Amino acid sequence: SPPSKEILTLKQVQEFLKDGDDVVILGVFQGVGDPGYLQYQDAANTLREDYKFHHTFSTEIAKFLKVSLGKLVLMQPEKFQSKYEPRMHVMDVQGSTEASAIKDYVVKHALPLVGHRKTSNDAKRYSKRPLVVVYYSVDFSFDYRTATQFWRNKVLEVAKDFPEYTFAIADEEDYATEVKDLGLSESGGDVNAAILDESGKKFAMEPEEFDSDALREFVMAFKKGKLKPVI
Repeated sequence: SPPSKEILTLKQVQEFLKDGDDVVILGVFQGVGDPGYLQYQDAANTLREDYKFHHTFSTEIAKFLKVSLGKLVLMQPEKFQSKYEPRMHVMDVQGSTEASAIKDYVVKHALPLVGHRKTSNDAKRYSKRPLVVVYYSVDFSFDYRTATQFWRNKVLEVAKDFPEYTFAIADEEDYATEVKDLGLSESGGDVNAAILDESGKKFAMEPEEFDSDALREFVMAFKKGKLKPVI
């Protein structure tokens, strides 16, 4: 069946940005016979197990999104946006556009600078290494999202300086046994950090009052090969 699903209303797109937990991938095309749309559906079909795809032919939605027709638009939900990232990544797509280039752009741009690594998404989203993980109580509900973003903001400050590594926040309970195994379950701190490297080794951050500086030092020490792995 059709890999990409049609978006009928502006409210649908608003709900994705507000409620979503994953990259919003949107093909914006002139209509169902648009050669660019067909190339998009080819790309989407290939990636269908790993991402959800949407499309629209609405000039109303294109206007809202501030794009002309014939584009692939990737946006993150509000909870994953930041001062350092554009609200949209936009790629020109026409009949001549290779499906492999579409597929490449989606993979390239599907992760935010600091996303939420979950036991449900870590294989499909957080496979790239090195990966810097920041562990704490992650809760995007109305009552707890300010505090969650408080800490996410400290991570984003470091992440923007190390584009060569992937950074994510992770819930400490969700990853209880990963945290124990990192030797971090004892620590008296509400926030902890680890690095997973390309070889399969893991490095735990010396528990300290958590701030961007301390996180930046840990990543720098990692980069410089000054850390020893957990066993």
